[PDB]
Amino acid sequence: MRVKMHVKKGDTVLVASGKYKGRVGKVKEVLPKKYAVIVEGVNIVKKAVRVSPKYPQGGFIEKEAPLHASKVRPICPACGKPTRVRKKFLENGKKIRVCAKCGGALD
Amino acid sequence: PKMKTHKGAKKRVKITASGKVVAMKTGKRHLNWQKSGKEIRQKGRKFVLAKPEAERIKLLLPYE
Amino acid sequence: MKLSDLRPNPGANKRRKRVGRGPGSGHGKTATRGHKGQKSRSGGLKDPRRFEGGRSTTLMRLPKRGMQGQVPGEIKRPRYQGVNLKDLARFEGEVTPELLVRAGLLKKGYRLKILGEGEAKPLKVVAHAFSKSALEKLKAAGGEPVLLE
Amino acid sequence: GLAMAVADRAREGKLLLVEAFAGVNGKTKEFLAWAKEAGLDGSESVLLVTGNELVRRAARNLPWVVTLAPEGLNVYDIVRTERLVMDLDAWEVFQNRIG
RNA sequence: GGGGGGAACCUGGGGAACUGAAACAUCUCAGUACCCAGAGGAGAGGAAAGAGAAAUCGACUCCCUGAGUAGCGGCGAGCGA
RNA sequence: CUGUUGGGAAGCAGCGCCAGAGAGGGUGAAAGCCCCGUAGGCGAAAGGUGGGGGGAUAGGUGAGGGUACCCGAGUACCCCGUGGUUCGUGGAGCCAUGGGGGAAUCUGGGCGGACCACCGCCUAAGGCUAAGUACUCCGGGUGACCGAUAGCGCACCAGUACCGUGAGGGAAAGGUGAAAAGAACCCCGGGAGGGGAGUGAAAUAGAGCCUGAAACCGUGGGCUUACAAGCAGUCACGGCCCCGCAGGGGUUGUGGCGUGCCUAUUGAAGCAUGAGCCGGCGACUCACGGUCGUGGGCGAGCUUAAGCCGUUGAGGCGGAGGCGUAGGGAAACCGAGUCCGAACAGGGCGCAAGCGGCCGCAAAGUCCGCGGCCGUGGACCCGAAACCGGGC
RNA sequence: GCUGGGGCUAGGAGUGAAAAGCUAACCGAGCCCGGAGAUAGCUGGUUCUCCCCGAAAUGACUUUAGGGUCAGCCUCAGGCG
RNA sequence: GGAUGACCCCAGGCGGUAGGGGAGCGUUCCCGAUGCCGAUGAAGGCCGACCCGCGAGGGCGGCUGGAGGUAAGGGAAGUGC
RNA sequence: ACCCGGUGAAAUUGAACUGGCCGUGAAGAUGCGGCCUACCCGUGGCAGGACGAAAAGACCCCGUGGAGCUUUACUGCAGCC
Ligand SMILES: [Mg+2]
Ligand SMILES: [Mg+2]
Ligand SMILES: [Mg+2]
Ligand SMILES: [Mg+2]
Ligand SMILES: [Mg+2]
Ligand SMILES: [Mg+2]
Ligand SMILES: [Mg+2]
Ligand SMILES: [Mg+2]
Ligand SMILES: [Mg+2]
Ligand SMILES: [Mg+2]
Ligand SMILES: [Mg+2]
Ligand SMILES: [Mg+2]
Ligand SMILES: [Mg+2]
Ligand SMILES: [Mg+2]
Ligand SMILES: [Mg+2]
Ligand SMILES: [Mg+2]
Ligand SMILES: [Mg+2]
Ligand SMILES: [Mg+2]
Ligand SMILES: [Mg+2]
Ligand SMILES: [Mg+2]
Ligand SMILES: [Mg+2]
Ligand SMILES: [Mg+2]
Ligand SMILES: [Mg+2]
Ligand SMILES: [Mg+2]
Ligand SMILES: [Mg+2]
Ligand SMILES: [Mg+2]
Ligand SMILES: [Mg+2]
Ligand SMILES: [Mg+2]
Ligand SMILES: [Mg+2]
Ligand SMILES: [Mg+2]
Ligand SMILES: [Mg+2]
Ligand SMILES: [Mg+2]
Ligand SMILES: [Mg+2]
Ligand SMILES: [Mg+2]
Ligand SMILES: [Mg+2]
Ligand SMILES: [Mg+2]
Ligand SMILES: [Mg+2]
Ligand SMILES: [Mg+2]
Ligand SMILES: [Mg+2]
Ligand SMILES: [Mg+2]
Ligand SMILES: [Mg+2]
Ligand SMILES: [Mg+2]
Ligand SMILES: [Mg+2]
Ligand SMILES: [Mg+2]
Ligand SMILES: [Mg+2]
Ligand SMILES: [Mg+2]
Ligand SMILES: [Mg+2]
Ligand SMILES: [Mg+2]
Ligand SMILES: [Mg+2]
Ligand SMILES: [Mg+2]
Ligand SMILES: [Mg+2]
Ligand SMILES: [Mg+2]
Ligand SMILES: [Mg+2]
Ligand SMILES: [Mg+2]
Ligand SMILES: [Mg+2]
Ligand SMILES: [Mg+2]
Ligand SMILES: [Mg+2]
Ligand SMILES: [Mg+2]
Ligand SMILES: [Mg+2]
Ligand SMILES: [Mg+2]
Ligand SMILES: [Mg+2]
Ligand SMILES: [Mg+2]
Ligand SMILES: [Mg+2]
Ligand SMILES: [Mg+2]
Ligand SMILES: [Mg+2]
Ligand SMILES: [Mg+2]
Ligand SMILES: [Mg+2]
Ligand SMILES: [Mg+2]
Ligand SMILES: [Mg+2]
Ligand SMILES: [Mg+2]
Ligand SMILES: [Mg+2]
Ligand SMILES: [Mg+2]
Ligand SMILES: [Mg+2]
Ligand SMILES: [Mg+2]
Ligand SMILES: [Mg+2]
Ligand SMILES: [Mg+2]
Ligand SMILES: [Mg+2]
Ligand SMILES: [Mg+2]
Ligand SMILES: [Mg+2]
Ligand SMILES: [Mg+2]
Ligand SMILES: [Mg+2]
Ligand SMILES: [Mg+2]
Ligand SMILES: [Mg+2]
Ligand SMILES: [Mg+2]
Ligand SMILES: [Mg+2]
Ligand SMILES: [Mg+2]
Ligand SMILES: [Mg+2]
Ligand SMILES: [Mg+2]
Ligand SMILES: [Mg+2]
Ligand SMILES: [Mg+2]
Ligand SMILES: [Mg+2]
Ligand SMILES: [Mg+2]
Ligand SMILES: [Mg+2]
Ligand SMILES: [Mg+2]
Ligand SMILES: [Mg+2]
Ligand SMILES: [Mg+2]
Ligand SMILES: [Mg+2]
Ligand SMILES: [Mg+2]
Ligand SMILES: [Mg+2]
Ligand SMILES: [Mg+2]
Ligand SMILES: [Mg+2]
Ligand SMILES: [Mg+2]
Ligand SMILES: [Mg+2]
Ligand SMILES: [Mg+2]
Ligand SMILES: [Mg+2]
Ligand SMILES: [Mg+2]
Ligand SMILES: [Mg+2]
Ligand SMILES: [Mg+2]
Ligand SMILES: [Mg+2]
Ligand SMILES: [Mg+2]
Ligand SMILES: [Mg+2]
Ligand SMILES: [Mg+2]
Ligand SMILES: [Mg+2]
Ligand SMILES: [Mg+2]
Ligand SMILES: [Mg+2]
Ligand SMILES: [Mg+2]
Ligand SMILES: [Mg+2]
Ligand SMILES: [Mg+2]
Ligand SMILES: [Mg+2]
Ligand SMILES: [Mg+2]
Ligand SMILES: [Mg+2]
Ligand SMILES: [Mg+2]
Ligand SMILES: [Mg+2]
Ligand SMILES: [Mg+2]
Ligand SMILES: [Mg+2]
Ligand SMILES: [Mg+2]
Ligand SMILES: [Mg+2]
Ligand SMILES: [Mg+2]
Ligand SMILES: [Mg+2]
Ligand SMILES: [Mg+2]
Ligand SMILES: [Mg+2]
Ligand SMILES: [Mg+2]
Ligand SMILES: [Mg+2]
Ligand SMILES: [Mg+2]
Ligand SMILES: [Mg+2]
Ligand SMILES: [Mg+2]
Ligand SMILES: [Mg+2]
Ligand SMILES: [Mg+2]
Ligand SMILES: [Mg+2]
Ligand SMILES: [Mg+2]
Ligand SMILES: [Mg+2]
Ligand SMILES: [Mg+2]
Ligand SMILES: [Mg+2]
Ligand SMILES: [Mg+2]
Ligand SMILES: [Mg+2]
Ligand SMILES: [Mg+2]
Ligand SMILES: [Mg+2]
Ligand SMILES: [Mg+2]
Ligand SMILES: [Mg+2]
Ligand SMILES: [Mg+2]
Ligand SMILES: [Mg+2]
Ligand SMILES: [Mg+2]
Ligand SMILES: [Mg+2]
Ligand SMILES: [Mg+2]
Ligand SMILES: [Mg+2]
Ligand SMILES: [Mg+2]
Ligand SMILES: [Mg+2]
Ligand SMILES: [Mg+2]
Ligand SMILES: [Mg+2]
Ligand SMILES: [Mg+2]
Ligand SMILES: [Mg+2]
Ligand SMILES: [Mg+2]
Ligand SMILES: [Mg+2]
Ligand SMILES: [Mg+2]
Ligand SMILES: [Mg+2]
Ligand SMILES: [Zn+2]
Repeated sequence: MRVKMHVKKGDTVLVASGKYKGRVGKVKEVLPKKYAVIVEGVNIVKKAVRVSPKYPQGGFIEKEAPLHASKVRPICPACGKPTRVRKKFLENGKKIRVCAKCGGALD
Repeated sequence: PKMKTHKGAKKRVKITASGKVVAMKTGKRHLNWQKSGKEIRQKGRKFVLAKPEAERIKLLLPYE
Repeated sequence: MKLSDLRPNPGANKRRKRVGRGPGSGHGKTATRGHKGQKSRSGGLKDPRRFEGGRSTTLMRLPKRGMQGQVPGEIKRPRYQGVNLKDLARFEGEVTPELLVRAGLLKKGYRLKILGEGEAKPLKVVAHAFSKSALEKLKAAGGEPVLLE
Repeated sequence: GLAMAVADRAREGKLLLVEAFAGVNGKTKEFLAWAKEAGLDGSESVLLVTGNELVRRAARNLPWVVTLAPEGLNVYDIVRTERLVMDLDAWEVFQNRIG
């Protein structure tokens, strides 16, 4: 029952390591069965394709390769830092994701 | 498992105080009539076994 | 005195004889069994303590002495035990059976009997019987024997 | 064994009997700071004995600390470490032993 | 209510031989292997017509010791409370 | 968190913080503080369990006298045939029962190893009974357990392919990379394949994909070889070749010497065994018990077993019991003696036990560790022809 | 007489115009799985290095004789000298 | 000798199958390890005419390899073809 | 069968740089001694040698190994009385 993630499409996040340590963008997809994500314009690689309708008289293309989940951190839309989430119960008391730094929401 | 004592041995032999083995002299169970009084009587005395055979007998009585 | 100082005394852990391991080692090939015959074979050799070639064994030519007893059990009866005088020097006062047992002197469940090799210290002792000549050295050395039951 | 082990650690000066642990109610950094005033900054390993879940709890998690209760004093653990910091009832259980 | 199944484990009714005895037949292997019945989460046993010498213990089961003792045995090989 | 090296930090560096959490595992390499977790706590509407606590019900509970109504039948019991027991016909009881004979109802009856007496112990021929015990299909935890010829037969779509009419037998076969970025397009080619190009840190990581040994096949190079006789090497000298600057390495012309390895045997180069070659599996062990030796602990003593407690890689308890302190004798029995004997002859088997001035020192003995052996098990490893059982 | 289709008899057992023939390509006792790692006084085979000593193929007894027990001979630790 | 195997002087022994005794090398695993080496390159593989050891070996260097390895001292074995 | 093109096995194999005589040798030598002879490599043919291959001799002995058979061998059992 569910690979416990730590990220939602489309949290704005920070590639915390690798070729793109430092990039920041929106998680476009999550693939929990593989445990990796794809963030806007991160892990870009050239793929060769063929002369078919769709890519007609084609050549190469560019693709956004996924990235190992753990290797990416969520940015707080208040305190603005890279961070980690702790889980707060309200009075309701519903669960929320709240920046471990400031303490305010992350949606 | 535990070794078993050789019951045949424990019925024929004795371990002495100082390690010797001891048995009954053979040769007066029967056919006695003609045997000398000197023979008949000397076959009373227990005798000590010669060590190599005594020592072998010993290993057969682990618990004594 | 730490962990890499912990270390067995000189030869209190010998290495083990390892037959079957090449020439130089000393016992390879035959691995010390020499050549062929029953005694080489994986199995023995029958019991060297009695087998004598098929001969009548040196044990079983010997006769049998006295009562072997027979079904059902052994007769159960009053078993004794010898404790001397030279032994009771390690006490002063009265001496009893159960006491003597605890001393590591008497095998329990045997009826103590006192037999005198040695010198009788002025004591009161309590035995299930006394060797006639323990009675002697003990009485006349100022003591009191209690034949108990 | 148990005699000799301690006996060696003392003989080296690296033993130390303590009466009770000041500022420490089961909370690492406390102990950590207590130990500071104690004469051990953990540049040497510590075998630490007391029946006091509170003390040995703050005193767990540290590299240089081997925790123990006092009925569980054992000679591997003594030699295993560098510095024994026992304690007084710990000391009497250990003394109730060698008798 | 039964019927069939289920890795071993258990009880019951039957039940070997090679092997050991340096041959072999009583003896051994062994009431073992295995067939069959049955029961169950266990099974069997179980409130003395017991034990056996203490004028004593006090259902059964299982563990350690008793003890390789008492004994059994072509008094052999071995078997064994 | 930052910097730095690197394809890539988690490395190294600067400065910090958490720890009832520095178990473990991942993340482009080596992370207490990035991810999963870990310590510590929290959680059930439904199903199941519920031996703990709560309740209710079936259920249970006197003394003396008198009477002599009852107290398990083809049963006891006796005999014949067996079985069980340590008990193999033994002095052979006990408990079980196939065949015959066959009771009694407390002044009844069974047992205490033939039987008799006494002195006792117990109430047979109806049935049920938890727990403590066994196992491991399953699920969790942990390994001085294995790492793809190992570990299960099976890491892989294996009880499969395949083999057998059948019962049944029974395999092989894991790994690109961090990421498919899995090579567009171009050229020879029918294709397979390859050559550019393109990706990648790396493409002798290119899918027949980590590493990539050895046998085995080839191309290129140095020495050498067609008048020579050989277990193929060795010693010596010389030539040419390379590395170098009185030194090495390579090769081999001439000379001297020279009968493979293993095994089995009195004796083998042997025309006695085995081996095509390489690689990889392949044989002296384990437990309990003996007997020596040995390193330690204690010493007329030494030592716990099962279990109880404690910890979950903490040890403690437990003296039941075991060997040792006295032997001799079939035994009764006696004891530094005892046995044989009429002997207070004589013999057999025993006892005399270490150094100083209680201590020491050392040990009789015992406990543990280690080593050599022996007994019980398959007991160093492969090997029958056969015997027996259930099945096909 | 030969023959197709449908049937029955099997392991100390079947079937046999008799050969110990045949019973699923080897039958004086089938095949499979099990006892089972049966037993093999027999044959093979037994794996690194270097140091010290160093044999025997005799005697007695042996349902023994190419196997063993005791003695002879080698070796290691203690002791005497 | 000297002083408790430090190392020197001297004399002597040192063929060896069955077999006995000794001293060592290496492989897997454990404590040493929360450690220590390691992408400035682990284990493995391929060279070497160098260094140490009598030897089994162990060092050291170059190429390969691409994520492991693990000391002094001890322990345990599925330990050497 | 032989030559050319196409496809392409096998047992066996210690390694080979594998000649003759007379001797020698575990008693029948390409391999040892002394001579003798002999340029290197093949194709087709022949079977004297390699004590050629194959099958752990099937004959003979040995095994206190097995099995089928036999009877006035032993001891049992069925069956019959
Ligand atoms: Mg969640
Ligand atoms: Mg006797
Ligand atoms: Mg006679
Ligand atoms: Mg007589
Ligand atoms: Mg005993
Ligand atoms: Mg004794
Ligand atoms: Mg060992
Ligand atoms: Mg040795
Ligand atoms: Mg060697
Ligand atoms: Mg040796
Ligand atoms: Mg040798
Ligand atoms: Mg060999
Ligand atoms: Mg030997
Ligand atoms: Mg041997
Ligand atoms: Mg021989
Ligand atoms: Mg022999
Ligand atoms: Mg044998
Ligand atoms: Mg007796
Ligand atoms: Mg810690
Ligand atoms: Mg920890
Ligand atoms: Mg530590
Ligand atoms: Mg049964
Ligand atoms: Mg039968
Ligand atoms: Mg037999
Ligand atoms: Mg026979
Ligand atoms: Mg026979
Ligand atoms: Mg039996
Ligand atoms: Mg059923
Ligand atoms: Mg239960
Ligand atoms: Mg039950
Ligand atoms: Mg009752
Ligand atoms: Mg008799
Ligand atoms: Mg950079
Ligand atoms: Mg960083
Ligand atoms: Mg750092
Ligand atoms: Mg922890
Ligand atoms: Mg690190
Ligand atoms: Mg980590
Ligand atoms: Mg928890
Ligand atoms: Mg009546
Ligand atoms: Mg009867
Ligand atoms: Mg019977
Ligand atoms: Mg009977
Ligand atoms: Mg009989
Ligand atoms: Mg009987
Ligand atoms: Mg009776
Ligand atoms: Mg009857
Ligand atoms: Mg009956
Ligand atoms: Mg009556
Ligand atoms: Mg009865
Ligand atoms: Mg009766
Ligand atoms: Mg009774
Ligand atoms: Mg009686
Ligand atoms: Mg009774
Ligand atoms: Mg009754
Ligand atoms: Mg009843
Ligand atoms: Mg019942
Ligand atoms: Mg029941
Ligand atoms: Mg029960
Ligand atoms: Mg089990
Ligand atoms: Mg591993
Ligand atoms: Mg496999
Ligand atoms: Mg591999
Ligand atoms: Mg397999
Ligand atoms: Mg499986
Ligand atoms: Mg087929
Ligand atoms: Mg089929
Ligand atoms: Mg993939
Ligand atoms: Mg075409
Ligand atoms: Mg192509
Ligand atoms: Mg090309
Ligand atoms: Mg290409
Ligand atoms: Mg490469
Ligand atoms: Mg590669
Ligand atoms: Mg390949
Ligand atoms: Mg890899
Ligand atoms: Mg490769
Ligand atoms: Mg290749
Ligand atoms: Mg060439
Ligand atoms: Mg030339
Ligand atoms: Mg010429
Ligand atoms: Mg020439
Ligand atoms: Mg010549
Ligand atoms: Mg030269
Ligand atoms: Mg030459
Ligand atoms: Mg010469
Ligand atoms: Mg030659
Ligand atoms: Mg060789
Ligand atoms: Mg031979
Ligand atoms: Mg010969
Ligand atoms: Mg021969
Ligand atoms: Mg020989
Ligand atoms: Mg030859
Ligand atoms: Mg031969
Ligand atoms: Mg040959
Ligand atoms: Mg061979
Ligand atoms: Mg072949
Ligand atoms: Mg090999
Ligand atoms: Mg051994
Ligand atoms: Mg084992
Ligand atoms: Mg031993
Ligand atoms: Mg003392
Ligand atoms: Mg004690
Ligand atoms: Mg006696
Ligand atoms: Mg008399
Ligand atoms: Mg006398
Ligand atoms: Mg002492
Ligand atoms: Mg001692
Ligand atoms: Mg021995
Ligand atoms: Mg065997
Ligand atoms: Mg038969
Ligand atoms: Mg059958
Ligand atoms: Mg027909
Ligand atoms: Mg038909
Ligand atoms: Mg018919
Ligand atoms: Mg049939
Ligand atoms: Mg049938
Ligand atoms: Mg059958
Ligand atoms: Mg068939
Ligand atoms: Mg046929
Ligand atoms: Mg048959
Ligand atoms: Mg048969
Ligand atoms: Mg057939
Ligand atoms: Mg069997
Ligand atoms: Mg051999
Ligand atoms: Mg010599
Ligand atoms: Mg005879
Ligand atoms: Mg002979
Ligand atoms: Mg023989
Ligand atoms: Mg001998
Ligand atoms: Mg000797
Ligand atoms: Mg010299
Ligand atoms: Mg010499
Ligand atoms: Mg020598
Ligand atoms: Mg390794
Ligand atoms: Mg560690
Ligand atoms: Mg590590
Ligand atoms: Mg570093
Ligand atoms: Mg790099
Ligand atoms: Mg490199
Ligand atoms: Mg390397
Ligand atoms: Mg790693
Ligand atoms: Mg290591
Ligand atoms: Mg080591
Ligand atoms: Mg092995
Ligand atoms: Mg052609
Ligand atoms: Mg073709
Ligand atoms: Mg030639
Ligand atoms: Mg010629
Ligand atoms: Mg001749
Ligand atoms: Mg001649
Ligand atoms: Mg000739
Ligand atoms: Mg020659
Ligand atoms: Mg010649
Ligand atoms: Mg030709
Ligand atoms: Mg020919
Ligand atoms: Mg043959
Ligand atoms: Mg043959
Ligand atoms: Mg024939
Ligand atoms: Mg024969
Ligand atoms: Mg015979
Ligand atoms: Mg014979
Ligand atoms: Mg036989
Ligand atoms: Mg037959
Ligand atoms: Mg009939
Ligand atoms: Zn924030």
